[PDB]
Parts: sequence; C-alpha cells; structure tokens
Amino acid sequence: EADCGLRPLFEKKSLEDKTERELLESYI
Amino acid sequence: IVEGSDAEIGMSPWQVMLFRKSPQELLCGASLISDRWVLTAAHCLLYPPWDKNFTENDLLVRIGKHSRTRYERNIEKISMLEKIYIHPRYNWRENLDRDIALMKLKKPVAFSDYIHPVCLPDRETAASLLQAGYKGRVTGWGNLKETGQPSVLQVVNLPIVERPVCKDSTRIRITDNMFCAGYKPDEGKRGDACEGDSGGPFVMKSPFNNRWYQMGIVSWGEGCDRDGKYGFYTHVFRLKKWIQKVIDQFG
Amino acid sequence: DFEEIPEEYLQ
Ligand SMILES: NCc1ccc(Cl)cc1CNC(=O)[C@@H]1CCCN1C(=O)[C@@H](CC1CCCCC1)NS(=O)(=O)Cc1ccccc1
Ligand SMILES: *[C@@H]1O[C@H](CO)[C@@H](O)[C@H](O)[C@H]1NC(C)=O
Ligand code: NA
Ligand code: NA
Repeated sequence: EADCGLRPLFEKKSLEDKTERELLESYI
Repeated sequence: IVEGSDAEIGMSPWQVMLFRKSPQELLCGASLISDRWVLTAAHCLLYPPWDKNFTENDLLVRIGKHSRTRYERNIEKISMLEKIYIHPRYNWRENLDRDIALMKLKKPVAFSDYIHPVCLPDRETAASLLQAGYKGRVTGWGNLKETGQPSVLQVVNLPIVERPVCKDSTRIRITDNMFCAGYKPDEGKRGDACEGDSGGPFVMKSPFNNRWYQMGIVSWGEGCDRDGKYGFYTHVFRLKKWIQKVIDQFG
Repeated sequence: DFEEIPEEYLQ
C-alpha cells in the first residue's frame, strides 16, 4: 500500500536497474 | 517475451506466475498488488473458445520467482487461491474488452527482497504517463518467439503507440479499455509479449515520485513481434473502479 | 519440464 512500487533491491537502496533510464528518457 | 533480456534479480518483485496444479505447467503471468490480491487477465482464467475455465482449486500462484522452471527454495512463495473475480463485462466473444481478473489469496504473502507489490495508477498518474512515445516495461516467462522458452524471467521496454495507429494495425475492434505498445516497422528496435506472458504487468516508473505503477495487463496480439502489429494491454486505470469495488466488498 | 514443487502446496 503505502510502500507500493518501491523495490527492495533498487529504489529502497537507491540503486538503478540497467534499463530504467530508457523509460525516464521517453517521458518528455 | 520476444527480443527482451534476462531480468535482474528483484527487478520485478510484483511478478506472479499462475501455475496449473495438474499437469504442473505455466499458465500465465500476473502481478501482486497487495499482500492478499493478485491481478491478471481474464482470459488467463476464462476463455471458452479454447475450453478454458479454471476454478480456484485448479491453480496456484508462485511469487518471488526468477527461474521459469526451478523450484526456488527459500525465495519463492506459493499461495493457494481463495476466490477468483472476473470483470462482469469481460468480452471473450469478440475482442477481449475489459480483460481483467482479480485473485484473492487464501493467506497473506510475506514481503521480502523478492516479493513486493506494484502501485495501481490514480487518474493523474495515468493522464501524465499514458501518452504515445512514453515507454513501459513488460515482463514474463512466455515464449521467446511466435513459432523457444526462457530459463529466467524476461523483460522488454516498449513505447506506447498512438491510438489511430493501434486501430489501423488490426481488424479487431479496439476500445477505450485497451492501449497498444511496441515499435513501428521503421523504428528498427523490436519486442513484444508472447504466448505465456498473458496476464503479466505493463509497468511505468513515475518520474514524479519514483514509484512503479501498473498501467496495463498483457492481453492480446496477432502473433508475437510481427512487423506492423502491436501488443494490446488492458487499461488498468479505466477499470480501477471495478478493482476497488471488488477489494472493498471482498477484502 | 518444471521441477516438482513441495507436496504441501498440492494437498
Ligand atoms: N499472441 C500472443 C500475445 C502477443 C502480445 C500480447 Cl500483448 C499478448 C499476447 C498473449 N495473448 C493471447 O495470445 C490471446 C489469448 C487468446 C487469443 N490471444 C491473442 O492474442 C490472439 C488475438 C485475440 C484478439 C482478440 C480476440 C481474440 C483473439 N492472437 S493469437 O493467439 O496469436 C492467434 C493469432 C495468430 C496470428 C494472427 C492472428 C491471431
Ligand atoms: C465456467 O465455470 C463456472 C463454474 O463452474 C460456471 O458457472 C460457468 O457457467 C462456466 N462457464 C462460463 C463462465 O462461461
Ligand atoms: Na482497423
Ligand atoms: Na510489432
């Protein structure tokens, strides 16, 4: 609920996965 | 998933595998939206043209998985189903309109590094992100090609396509309860969902709050990864009132 | 094709 969509091994540790930047770059 | 890559560990901790009890086999993808609720495509459970009509006791959900075929001891969790809910206006006869179903687990699942729920979009996040050109991410253990199967969970990022282009790519009647995604023939890159990826999530990472939202459910495609075709996804936000009604009534 | 899962989940 309150914690939805924040991945323990990524967002919760401020680590990025290898392709999430591709998504961000498309959000113009 | 066609033309994707191996997922990283914990990359999609909301990923769920719908598993047939007998014979033991992959049925579909699905997603974890709370400790007790799993979201999938209606056609994963009910599709009369193929004599498909599963009941709760026919199925298991496997959560926290990476490997397709291995039993991932100490990592995955396997849950029984308490109840299936299919959208009352799911159109299996024509075009898979409103291709959405909820599954309530018999017991809550424990979250972990590998198991964690995805957010469902609010109206504002949907309006902001569901735009042509914006990319989402599709994951699953389905086939690697139309006509083979992956060792581990596959991932592919795909752009949302303009509605008129979606409409002009098919003879199927498209509805507001669907959106389509994929690269155009002239774009070079490719990728698609395929058989077995049904019911899995199309997610987007909000640049406003850095959370992942499930915008779509893998629904249908004419073949897999064909030039000039696109993948069609259930529009989760458009059907959110139904989701909420079910969870409020049976939660 | 799939590794057997613990019998407890089938009972
Ligand atoms: N086809 C794989 C696929 C590709 C992309 C996406 Cl997003 C999902 C999927 C998975 N979904 C499916 O496979 C679903 C399950 C029932 C029929 N189906 C399909 O996609 C059908 C098309 C649906 C459209 C809506 C009405 C019912 C038929 N294509 S199909 O299985 O590949 C059969 C097909 C092959 C080649 C040309 C045309 C059709
Ligand atoms: C599917 O299964 C349910 C329960 O057994 C049944 O009531 C229904 O008539 C079947 N066919 C459908 C929903 O098309
Ligand atoms: Na058309
Ligand atoms: Na295509």
